[PDB]
Amino acid sequence: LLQIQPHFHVEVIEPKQVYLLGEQANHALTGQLYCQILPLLNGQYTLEQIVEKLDGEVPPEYIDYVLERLAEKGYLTEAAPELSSEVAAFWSELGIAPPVAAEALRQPVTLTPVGNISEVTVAALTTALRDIGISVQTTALNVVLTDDYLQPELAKINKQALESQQTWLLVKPVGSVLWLGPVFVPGKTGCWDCLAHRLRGNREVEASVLRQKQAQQGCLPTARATLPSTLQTGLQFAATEIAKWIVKYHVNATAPGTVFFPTLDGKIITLNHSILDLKSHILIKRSQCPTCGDPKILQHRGFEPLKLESRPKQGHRGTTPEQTVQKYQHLISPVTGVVTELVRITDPANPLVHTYRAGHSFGSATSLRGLRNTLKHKSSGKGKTDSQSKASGLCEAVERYSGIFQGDEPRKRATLAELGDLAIHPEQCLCFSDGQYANRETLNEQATVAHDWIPQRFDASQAIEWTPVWSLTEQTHKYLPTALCYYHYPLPPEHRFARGDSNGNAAGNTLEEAILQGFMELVERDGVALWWYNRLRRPAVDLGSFNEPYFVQLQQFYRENDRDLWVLDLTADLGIPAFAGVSNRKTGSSERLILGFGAHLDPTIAILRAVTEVNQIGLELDKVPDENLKSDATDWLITEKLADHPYLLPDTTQPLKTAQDYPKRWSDDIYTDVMTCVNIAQQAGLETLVIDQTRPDIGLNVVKVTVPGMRHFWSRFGEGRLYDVPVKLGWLDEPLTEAQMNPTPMPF
Amino acid sequence: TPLLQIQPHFHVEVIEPKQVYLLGEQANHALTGQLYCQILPLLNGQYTLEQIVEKLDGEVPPEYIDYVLERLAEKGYLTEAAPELSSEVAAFWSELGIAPPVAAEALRQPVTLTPVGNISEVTVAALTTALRDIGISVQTPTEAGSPTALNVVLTDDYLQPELAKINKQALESQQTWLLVKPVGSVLWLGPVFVPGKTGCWDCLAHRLRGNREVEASVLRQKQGCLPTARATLPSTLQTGLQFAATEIAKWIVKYHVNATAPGTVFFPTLDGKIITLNHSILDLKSHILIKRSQCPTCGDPKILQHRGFEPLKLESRPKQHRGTTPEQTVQKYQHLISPVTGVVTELVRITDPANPLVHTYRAGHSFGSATSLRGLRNTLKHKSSGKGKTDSQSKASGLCEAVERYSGIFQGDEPRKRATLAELGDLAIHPEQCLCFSDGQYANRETLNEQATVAHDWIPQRFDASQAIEWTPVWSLTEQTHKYLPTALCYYHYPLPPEHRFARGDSNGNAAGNTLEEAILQGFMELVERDGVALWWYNRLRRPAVDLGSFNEPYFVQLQQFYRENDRDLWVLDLTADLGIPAFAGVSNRKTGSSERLILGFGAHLDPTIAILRAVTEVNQIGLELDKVPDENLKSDATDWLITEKLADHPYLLPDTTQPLKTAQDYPKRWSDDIYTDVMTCVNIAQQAGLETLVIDQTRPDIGLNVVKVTVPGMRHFWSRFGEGRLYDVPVKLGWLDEPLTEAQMNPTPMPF
Amino acid sequence: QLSSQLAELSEEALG
Amino acid sequence: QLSSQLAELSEEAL
Ligand SMILES: Nc1ncnc2c1ncn2[C@@H]1O[C@H](COP(=O)(O)OP(=O)(O)O)[C@@H](O)[C@H]1O
Ligand SMILES: Nc1ncnc2c1ncn2[C@@H]1O[C@H](COP(=O)(O)OP(=O)(O)O)[C@@H](O)[C@H]1O
Ligand SMILES: [Mg+2]
Ligand SMILES: [Mg+2]
Ligand SMILES: [Mg+2]
Ligand SMILES: [Mg+2]
Ligand SMILES: [Mg+2]
Ligand SMILES: [Mg+2]
Ligand SMILES: [Zn+2]
Ligand SMILES: [Zn+2]
Repeated sequence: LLQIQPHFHVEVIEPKQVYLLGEQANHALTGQLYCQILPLLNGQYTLEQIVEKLDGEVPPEYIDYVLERLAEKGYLTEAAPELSSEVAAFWSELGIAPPVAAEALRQPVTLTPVGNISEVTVAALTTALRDIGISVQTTALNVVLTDDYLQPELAKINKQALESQQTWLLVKPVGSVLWLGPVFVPGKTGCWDCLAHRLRGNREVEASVLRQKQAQQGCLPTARATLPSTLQTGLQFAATEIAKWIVKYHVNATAPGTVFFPTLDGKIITLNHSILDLKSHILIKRSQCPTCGDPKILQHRGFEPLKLESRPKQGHRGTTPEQTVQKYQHLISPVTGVVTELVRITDPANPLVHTYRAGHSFGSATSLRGLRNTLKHKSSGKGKTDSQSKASGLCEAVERYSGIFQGDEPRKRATLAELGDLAIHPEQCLCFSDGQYANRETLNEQATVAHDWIPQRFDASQAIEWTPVWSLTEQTHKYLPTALCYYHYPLPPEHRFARGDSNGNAAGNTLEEAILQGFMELVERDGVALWWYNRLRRPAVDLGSFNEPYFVQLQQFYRENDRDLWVLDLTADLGIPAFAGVSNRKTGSSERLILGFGAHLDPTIAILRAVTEVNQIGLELDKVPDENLKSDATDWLITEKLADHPYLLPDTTQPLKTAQDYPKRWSDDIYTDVMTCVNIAQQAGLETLVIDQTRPDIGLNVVKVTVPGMRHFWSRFGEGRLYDVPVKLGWLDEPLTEAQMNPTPMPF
Repeated sequence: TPLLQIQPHFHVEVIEPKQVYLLGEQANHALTGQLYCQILPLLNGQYTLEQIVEKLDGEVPPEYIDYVLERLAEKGYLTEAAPELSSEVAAFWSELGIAPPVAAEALRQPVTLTPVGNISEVTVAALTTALRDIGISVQTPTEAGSPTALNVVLTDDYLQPELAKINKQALESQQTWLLVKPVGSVLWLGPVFVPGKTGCWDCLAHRLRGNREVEASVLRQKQGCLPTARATLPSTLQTGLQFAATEIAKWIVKYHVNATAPGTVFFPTLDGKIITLNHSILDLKSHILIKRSQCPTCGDPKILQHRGFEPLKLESRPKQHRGTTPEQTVQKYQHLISPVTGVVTELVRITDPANPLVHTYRAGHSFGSATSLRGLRNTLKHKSSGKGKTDSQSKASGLCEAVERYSGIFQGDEPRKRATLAELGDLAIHPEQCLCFSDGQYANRETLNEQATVAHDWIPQRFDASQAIEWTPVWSLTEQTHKYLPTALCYYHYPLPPEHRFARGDSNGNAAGNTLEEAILQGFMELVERDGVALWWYNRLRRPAVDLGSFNEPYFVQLQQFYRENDRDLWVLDLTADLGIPAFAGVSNRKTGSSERLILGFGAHLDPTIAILRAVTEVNQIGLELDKVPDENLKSDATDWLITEKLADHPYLLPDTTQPLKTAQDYPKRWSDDIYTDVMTCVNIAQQAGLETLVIDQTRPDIGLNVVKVTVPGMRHFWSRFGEGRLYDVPVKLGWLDEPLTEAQMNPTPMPF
Repeated sequence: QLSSQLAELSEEALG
Repeated sequence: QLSSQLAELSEEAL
């Protein structure tokens, strides 16, 4: 018996039209014949028992032509006496014929509770499945019910799924947030461990609580908030997705392709019952997954040479910030992602100030103190425009993640002796003075600033892990200790010789884009170090001399917001443009001295980076009262004054720096720019080293550039450039002593 | 003897020396203190204060215990336990910040269920069961029954005519009620209607009717609502009813805590919100219901009537052009994007984000009254669109055009007065002063309309001045008083009798803006744009090109190169006429290919840089995405023009090398930093040319975004309207022609775009 | 030779 | 002046 698609409502509008009105699509048929024949295409008539009721009005030959034309256009379908009128309309609406669906749902399923899921809950899901024509065997699909996605029993299920090639679905229907999915398809989707790697990083407080717990000698039960309605909502919701998967699976095993409606394969759906929000989270299959992939990928890549190539430019990056955001948006997810969120912190009405918050990163905390020290350090976006600030925030968040030690990084155990000339002593990079090391504990105990932490002396007699790094200058591999190359590398309590920092770390759309930025960050910090700790008087910059209105407009904005803004030149022996933005509050309780830095071959971009960093740090803080200030730079912001720090304001003894004071040395190619920088460094006696931190499951390129000898802008007073460069440039006639270096640490 | 407990949604983890962690699914907390580690394990719900004091009679004394609990209580960690609630249910409510004994009391409030349309009685019974399982009791409603905290209405469609009656009783009875549609492939959930606070069902219906143009057109043709709820699994039904049960519970609890203590509850509920859960695909959308101030049912439908006859408050709007950023504009009006409760269907970028030179959006179109399948597809086309030098600008452009087009539509509450041309006398403006159709055009209108290739060249019937008609007050900025135009000219789709259809409301001069003066300025510039195009196009004038390398704008040059790289040439023509306000035409042809795809775009502004920018981004908007479509699959108006017409057929499209290139200095600077000063500059420039400038404020209070139609009688549309006036006269006044053209010598090719 | 009744038959998706 | 264990009491959202 013949019928038009059961999900269509039929309304005849007589002379030439009949409309097919659906909930998600509407169609229109034109022709008087349609008006005559369609009313009898409701399922209540045969090709036989039709002609008997309209012959003498429409020939059998005309009917066939119409009942053929509706076929190869897709309006005709068969019935299935097995399905209700309602169910059949559901599958036809997805573009699946009723009888096939009935055949698909015939396929059985298995349910497996894990964790604390009761059998009454299992029985409820069974009932939900019955009701839609799906039986449970006591398979094509295994359904696992959990109270938490990090339940250790899932690791075993996952390994068995992989060896058995069993496709399975995860669901958490208890708690105030429903988790639904993914459907794992071995050799196609990621595995549970691909997911678990993300979850473990995104559960920082839970992770540290467990550490704190174990130290006192897999997950904790937080799924406590459940209504019988939210439970039923999740089970019933899952039954629908189970049916959709089975039906899609049944048809594609036959006509692969051809069925395109979305399923939970490679996706996790979260439905927050408390606040009412539904989000879709994409699971990335990690090629370096130790369970379903090859964990040796980063090891192998690290010991092979670095291959750079031409990168034409199209503000000297090779792609738009809109595009970078677009292809890496999927990383934004507290569940499957690496970036917790990406929020515009500043007022959209303001066209000059754009700062984003990109919140979440993780570590290693074993105490409440360190746990709130983590969680406090947020990734932030910086920009002249909203789009650039967005990309900045997103990419920094992925930058910080990629630098975190996972345990698969390229490494080999050795002493400094048995590596010889290839190995770089950590002291060449850290540059702490002998006096600082000697008075470690006393000095560290006296804090105003945590990042000034003095590590234990490196003990060359100890075997350590060394990471291979590519030298762009000498075109061969060198070695840094792994502890310097990545964040949160675990060291023995009695050989804590380093804490991996972020200086020279950078993300980019390509490797050479990232390397260029990383290098410039090093010149920036080195420039600040020379200026800050020698307390040099520097010339200001005439911001009107650059063909960039933004600078002086921003100055005017600061002016209207109780502030002065000025920029100092920090350009040193490498000759690369580098600057410090400085601003003080004119009224209020405190001066709130704030600083921002930038360096770039293009001085306009360098200044722009500096001034937008001032926006990033200081302006949101002017919002919050002195008493409410919990920022790391609190004491500085409240108590310190411009009068007691003359090296902050411009030297009126020197002329204003202008655009013409900065020679152009950038090209049309980012690769060339990188090779220009490395040679500049080489002429200054410095070696440029790169470690590629790019993670395959992330994609966005991340590196750490290291130039041993170049100074960090933290309080590190070992011999070297900090003392010598200012004299080489004539800024000082004789070097300062260690005891003459700025006793006030750079607080940002 | 009440039981004390740390709120049960927290898992308590004591880390023995000085720490205890409160781990929750949606928030985590840490308490520091010897005493906390000591006392917390006794706050699990099994203990009264009395019991804890003796349980700890060893070390901690009573007054210390008291101080600890006060602190926990004041910071919101401690609460009374509700014996009648399971730990899991109490946890759900404590996580929403509700004390479990308060939640338990709120849940005792009875509710009523009411089916409408074809909702079954077992469906009603299932929801009843769902509610009962979470502690909520159900009663049956009656026509004059005592009030309840919530009436839940289950429908198969949100435009079921019976909802109008329910809505009327609810407003008079001050009854709060909920709508839900648990049948069909898309669950609709909400809103909760609160009479006096939220919008009414009529507020919603007014949006729904509009966003269902297929349904509406079928209904018009047929001569209410129709179904479409066929597709239902028993799992999707139950998903919808259980979901509804949760939101019902959350509403009644919220309502209980705000009866006393207003504003102490934060968590979202379905008040003024609709949730759609598409079951077939997977997607969840929240749709904001705006309470319409001019609602015929719950509001004052005579606002716009009153406002029309009030004078126009214009004031200084400093530019920081336009008064705000496009990102602010978008944010403030994002909520208007919704195919259910909104006025714009969608807002999507169509162009490649990797391209930093081209930014076009399509904003989903609204509706017209169409009585035919012909009418549908036409009023289903003409999507609103955005264009920009940047992504944010194009986004704002698309959104604001969509709201602009909606705000111009005749709803039936617009300022009107029934009168003849005579009774109003000189305040009245004859419609022919605006239309400017020729006498010949009117006489032969029926044949000409039948032979016309282009729809917008429709010649209306003549205006019978003897007929009483509806005139709409318009503000004259030149004379600072009210004039009158026929309502049929001031708004879209104003219905006229078939024997007296003397006008169709057009879009010329219509504009939106963050302020009135912003919208007026843009509207005015649109008028000079079309006038300029009309002069050039229909006189087929040869115009000089523009040296785009003389404006200090790198974008023009970059775009030309981008065109060169994508099989096109791009140039600009000067259309600046007697008003001296710079106006331009961007023109571009394909090199190679089957057809030349002649495309063009226009723009006018006080700032010639912006004018060229408008023109050239419009050619981007119209053409670039059309190029990749082959001639066969080309749709839309102008297809004939695109495939057939060549540059050799229209030499007035390319610049005449007889004249020098227009440079930046050829355009005197006449714009300020005040938008208001700029419009008063425009009103006076027009007045100098002997032209009056009128304004009709089309701003709808439920929309917010200002929308106007600016009308300057005499200025030409770029449509084929060949009545006497500027079309013939301006070119000779400027020395562009030695003699006027006759009507018969006007360009026989209608301007395609 | 096709009957006009059969020829005027068109089908389209409004959306 | 407040006793140490009373004074050390603190709470915070993480
Ligand atoms: N448009 C972009 N494309 C790719 N990466 C970017 C982009 N903008 C910024 N980043 C990256 O994001 C991080 C933050 O950038 P930025 O805020 O400019 O510098 P920093 O935070 O070092 O002062 C850097 O690693 C940078 O390389
Ligand atoms: N940034 C903005 N803020 C408010 N309204 C805008 C903005 N940009 C464009 N619009 C409005 O959106 C509509 C479309 O703008 P645009 O595409 O620039 O002009 P047109 O479509 O008339 O050529 C116009 O009514 C305009 O006033
Ligand atoms: Mg940063
Ligand atoms: Mg950085
Ligand atoms: Mg920085
Ligand atoms: Mg437009
Ligand atoms: Mg317009
Ligand atoms: Mg336009
Ligand atoms: Zn895996
Ligand atoms: Zn209303």
